[PDB]
Amino acid sequence: TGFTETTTAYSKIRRPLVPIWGEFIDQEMHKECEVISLITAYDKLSAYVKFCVEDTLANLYRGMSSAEVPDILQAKVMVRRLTISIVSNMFRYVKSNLNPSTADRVNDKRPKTSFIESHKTKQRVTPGDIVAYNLDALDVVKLVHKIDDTVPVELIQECLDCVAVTATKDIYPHQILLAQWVMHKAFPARAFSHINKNAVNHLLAAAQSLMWHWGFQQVAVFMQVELYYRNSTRIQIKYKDVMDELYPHQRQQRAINGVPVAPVNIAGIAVQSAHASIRSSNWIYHGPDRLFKEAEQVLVVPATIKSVITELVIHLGKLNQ
Amino acid sequence: LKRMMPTSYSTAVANAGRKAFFLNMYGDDKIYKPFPDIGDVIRPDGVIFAIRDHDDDLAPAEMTPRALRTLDRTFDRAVIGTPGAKVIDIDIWRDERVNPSPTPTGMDAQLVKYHTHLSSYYRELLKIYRGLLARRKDDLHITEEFERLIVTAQMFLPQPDNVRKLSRFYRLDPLDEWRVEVTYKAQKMPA
Amino acid sequence: SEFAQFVAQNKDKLFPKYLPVPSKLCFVAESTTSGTYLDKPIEAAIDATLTFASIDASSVPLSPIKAQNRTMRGLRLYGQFYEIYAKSRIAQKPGLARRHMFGARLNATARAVITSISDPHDYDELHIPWGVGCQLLKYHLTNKLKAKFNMTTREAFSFVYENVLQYNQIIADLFKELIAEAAPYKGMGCTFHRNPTLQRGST
Amino acid sequence: PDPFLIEKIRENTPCMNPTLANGITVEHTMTRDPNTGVNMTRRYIDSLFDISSVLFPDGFKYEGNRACTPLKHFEEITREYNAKRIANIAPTDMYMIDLMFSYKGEMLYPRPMLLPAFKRGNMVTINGAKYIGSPVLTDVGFSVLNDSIFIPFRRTKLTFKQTDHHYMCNGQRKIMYVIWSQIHNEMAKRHIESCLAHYFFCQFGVTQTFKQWANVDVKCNIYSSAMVLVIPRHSIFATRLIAGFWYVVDAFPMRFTRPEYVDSTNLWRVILGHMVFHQGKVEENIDSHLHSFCNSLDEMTIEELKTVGVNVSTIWELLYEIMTSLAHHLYATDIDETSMYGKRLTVLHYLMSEFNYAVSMFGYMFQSRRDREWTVQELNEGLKRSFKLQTAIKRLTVDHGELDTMSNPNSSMLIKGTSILVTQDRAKTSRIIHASIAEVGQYKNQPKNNPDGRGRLNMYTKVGPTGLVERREEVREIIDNAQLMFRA
Amino acid sequence: LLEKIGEDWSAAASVKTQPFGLPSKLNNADRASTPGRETAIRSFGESETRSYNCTVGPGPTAEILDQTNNPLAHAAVIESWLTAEKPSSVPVAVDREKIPFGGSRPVAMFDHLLECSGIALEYAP
Amino acid sequence: MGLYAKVVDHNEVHDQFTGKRIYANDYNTSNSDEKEEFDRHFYSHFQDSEAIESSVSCDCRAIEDAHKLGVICDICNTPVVN
DNA sequence: TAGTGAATGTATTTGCTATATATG
DNA sequence: TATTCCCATAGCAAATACATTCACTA
Ligand SMILES: [Zn+2]
Repeated sequence: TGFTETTTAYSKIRRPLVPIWGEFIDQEMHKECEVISLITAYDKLSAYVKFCVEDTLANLYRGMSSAEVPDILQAKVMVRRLTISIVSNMFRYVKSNLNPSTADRVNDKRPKTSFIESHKTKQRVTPGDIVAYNLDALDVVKLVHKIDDTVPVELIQECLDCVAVTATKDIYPHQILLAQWVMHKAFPARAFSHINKNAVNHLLAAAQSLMWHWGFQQVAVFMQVELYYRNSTRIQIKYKDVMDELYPHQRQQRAINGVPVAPVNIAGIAVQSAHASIRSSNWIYHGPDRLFKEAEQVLVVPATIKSVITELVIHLGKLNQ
Repeated sequence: LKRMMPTSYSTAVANAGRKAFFLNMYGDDKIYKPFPDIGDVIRPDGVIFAIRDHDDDLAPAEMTPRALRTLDRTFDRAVIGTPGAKVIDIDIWRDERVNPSPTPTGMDAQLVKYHTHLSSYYRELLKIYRGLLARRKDDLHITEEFERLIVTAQMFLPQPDNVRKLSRFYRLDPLDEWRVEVTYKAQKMPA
Repeated sequence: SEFAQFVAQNKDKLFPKYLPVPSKLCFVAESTTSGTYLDKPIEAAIDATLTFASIDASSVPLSPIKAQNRTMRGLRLYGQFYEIYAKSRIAQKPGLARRHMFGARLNATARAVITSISDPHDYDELHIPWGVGCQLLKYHLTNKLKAKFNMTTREAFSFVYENVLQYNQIIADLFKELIAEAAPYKGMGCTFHRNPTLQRGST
Repeated sequence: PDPFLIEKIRENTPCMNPTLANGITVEHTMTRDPNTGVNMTRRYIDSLFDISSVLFPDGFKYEGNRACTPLKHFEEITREYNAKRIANIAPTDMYMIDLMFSYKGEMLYPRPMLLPAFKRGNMVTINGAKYIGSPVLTDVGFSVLNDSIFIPFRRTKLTFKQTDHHYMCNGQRKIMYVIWSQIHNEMAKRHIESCLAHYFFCQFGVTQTFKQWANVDVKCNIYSSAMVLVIPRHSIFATRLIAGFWYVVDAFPMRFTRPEYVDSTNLWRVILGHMVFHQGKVEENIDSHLHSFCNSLDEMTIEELKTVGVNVSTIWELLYEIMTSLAHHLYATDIDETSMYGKRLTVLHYLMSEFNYAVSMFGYMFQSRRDREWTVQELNEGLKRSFKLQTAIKRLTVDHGELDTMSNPNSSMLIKGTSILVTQDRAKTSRIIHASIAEVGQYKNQPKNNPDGRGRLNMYTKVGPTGLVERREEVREIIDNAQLMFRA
Repeated sequence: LLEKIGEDWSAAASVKTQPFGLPSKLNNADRASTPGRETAIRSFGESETRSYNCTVGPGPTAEILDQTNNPLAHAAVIESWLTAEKPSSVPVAVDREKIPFGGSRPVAMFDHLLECSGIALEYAP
Repeated sequence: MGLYAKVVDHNEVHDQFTGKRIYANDYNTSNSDEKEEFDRHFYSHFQDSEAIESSVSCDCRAIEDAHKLGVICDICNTPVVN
């Protein structure tokens, strides 16, 4: 019922300045105030609008101060109503504009429970359990022998000697991912985001010793390092059969043009995530000196670390059957 | 006191899907069985089922066959009932218009088995009414109980592809892909 | 006389140049499937803060008279908020003062029905049920399990929660060891409360 | 036990009334007519629109209600909004009906509506929770509490009180009671209270008021203030009329400058409006108010008063009998407040209150816009604005005192099921002894809410077809003898 | 037999808190997450603190409240139990030199609101 | 010797405050970009009825790792606190 | 050199705004 | 833990599905 000519702002309606105002409007909120700012009856209208508004929470939550509401409503009335009894029309327009999905409501909360206890959003982890796991992570030798009891004490001791030096450095995602994988048989993985830094540094040394014992020196060198200064989640043909046996639960894929797609191995997804993190930056070695020599190794990345990481995951899969 | 034993009936509800998946609480190295069947009993520690959050980067740790059998009290969520109670009924609601389903493969054999039988039960109910409506055009009178039952069947069965899917709710609570309800009975010894 | 003395002594701290907006924790907005819920007494605080913001956000710069008039309206809104908040949220039966400053929901507590010890006994001893003992003494048992049986924290927590609803001989032995280790006291100290609390004896 | 013993025990034991034991809410809401197959609740909806048809513009009709198929029932509750179809799978006991309206022979859009269904034992499931629906023991016709006659209509509720005013007759000061009631609500939104004689003067002329009802030829026995009214030397009703007239006149003497203007009609209306509320608006406003007042006596309320023995056909006849026959209830009541014999077990009047509210407001909209041409689009928007999908059931679990949560640890249906009785005072959220409690209630069953035994229903009570409590003759003498000793 | 067989017993050593840092109430979703109800019990009301302040004394009474109102103090209690040789015979649970009084959340909220209004409660000199 | 009431000096509180100071005067709510930032500092918003699965965080919830406690966020310029 | 899958760009669909006397 | 409903319609933004290309692997 409206008209677009540029007067697009009047297209949903049911005088001399109408074209100029429409063009200015077309060229972020409450733009009527600015167009009114370009340019008694004015005071009478302002008083009437203030009376209409005189007789909320939703306006305040949307950012409309109670002082600014009459001015905005007056600008809307002047632009969208006067340009097209007048008193009754203005009254109805103001009343409609004052109170315009269910999720857009702004309700009043009604608060034996106290007013503070009325807000019922919980944390997910018991505070006492976090304190318990902080102490647990300090028992490195006990934890390592809970996973593989054949690890010599000297190897664990050498790894733990570097904790003090690397305690001043910040920990990076690739370090935590590998520690979570290896240590999960004795230490929960999700606790890594809750334990303090000193607890994490001990676990990083613990996992490094286990990888050293198993024969994965090429990847164990990156557990205790410092930051110096194509992304395909597919599994190589060599290991695809083994990984599907050890991690049978895979992620389903969206069908393309009705054609079904084979599931993607979730364990392969995590391998690529760790592989991408390692090569995202250069690292400075801080770990045991003897381990650095056994890896044929500031710290250069071997061209086949993804294969080594895949074999490490294969070892863990066999160990946790 | 052995002659003054009451019996209690209660229901446990679990939701899985986009946020969490079921754990292997009643199965073995070769079978995935999240919850006991009809006629089974609740295992001695009292856990009926438990769910673990979705996280792909922790798959080599949290998704090993051993980790799926071990319940973590601090970080998982479980529903606990009376140990030794006998499961007598199961009801499952599924949201089939998900592409792709967030459930990992091999974790829904038990869920599908009960849902398939339940769908057949509701499908036959809707078929019976439609046959009656065809024969008795404008002469078909049904009780208020039967009318609400047919409404439930349509809420359960999948919608035709031509129309928008249903967003199922339980009293302002949105359903996930799977909703499981387990009913069990326990006999109490007064002491 | 009192009001004159108050002003004459505190006149140096009654006209500040800055005012602090209350903490983020005071104003809590909860958005749900049926809208966003807010606390009504907070309204004046929101209005007062927005009023000062609108002074520099006006399209036409405000004249000095209009600047003062809007400033006073904002200040009058702050005064309304603090009085109403103290009257409605700090000072009432489920208020901040009477529910959290002079009361609390404590950790390491239990609640159950009571029965009698009619056999020969000491008048100041208590017997707690198995389920209460396992959950109340969770960290006491975890300490013993780690040391005696070389359990990890995850295993100890799993062991305790597993045996809440069933009898376990190992747990029973640890319970006696905990009680016997409270020497020279007869057992573990506790307080028993009966409501309503009027006389010495209800606690 | 010996099988012969049980037969002799059974032979010697009276049986309860199956209507009360099986649940009376079910019998009053879901019972279907054998001829037509439509239940009591739907018939109640039809009766509501019959009494409201007098406010309908010409050409507008109510065509009845129809049962919806489950397919439409499913489609209506899963209607798409904002590209989303919300389905609530929590179990409920609801069924859907359509309300049919026509305008000048053209059928309008049907309005779907949900209604609750009850099962054996007064059981109903609403949004996944189980409830019990109990009857309410209510007075028939009218209720008296304290110098007040409460009369409930389908669209209004009126209370009649008393005041005393002084008038001078033949030079002798006299005191008479003036009956008043508040019938307009902006009067509450606001000293003189609205007198019934003032309403009579607003409707009829003062001379007409006296001659038509009191058969008194009032002129201009001499009655004066404390202007003359003259009556032949050869009633109480006339005395009340005189007292009300002087009660109105004394506090508004400027209006009556000339005596003849007393016999007018517009002046009384102006005074009434100034009591309630500019003269121009006031005169027009009441002319509509008196129009709605003259049509406030619905047919259903007439039948209720007929049982008590009032026999009123127009609202003016009711006011006459309040001033003549029911006046003594204001100061000397002869009805025992603590009795339980002349009462009725009512279900629908409290169950369908929210729907009844919608029907009344729909009729009032037509009254407020009389003498107007109606378009089909306007009528469709009006119907949609009032009769919505969940109009009737939107507050069943909020403030209905006859619906309560169910908690029954055993299989018995009587103990806390069909034996719950709700007093009229607690219908929407004690008293001294009476021998009727032993017959209607359970005087030893004393819950905390009703320690006097009136909160439970005797399962052997005799109840009529419409829910009226009847008397049992085989225990009449023993009940009567105890009542004498209670008050002695 | 009568109902209420006492199956709704509660016992908890550590409970989950709010964003504010105080023990929270239990909803139906968390009711069955544990074999028994792990809810903090309001064992110290205003009336009890009136009685304790007179018999036991204001000193020890403040210690009991602070061990919960201050979440860091509660963390110290758990560590004392776990590291103790005899968990049931700990001399002192909270070392008040390392964690001094003044960390209670309800009191800090009280002081903050009054400070914004422009006043503070202080000891009389 | 009992408790009495004092009067605080607000500008002294302002002077002794530590950290970057945000003034509500420098915010135009009409600009939808500035309204979001204003609501970031004023309200403590909860997007649903779900439990908070985090122990420490910065102001803008960019860091939820307990081992980074004390490190200042680069997006909200807020230290990571418990 | 042949087969395959990730990165990229582009056309299509759909959800999202923005305006439109009256019942103790 | 919160519900008892949401006027119709044209343009836009972002999400989504499909085709194309280049680099890695066999
Ligand atoms: Zn941040």
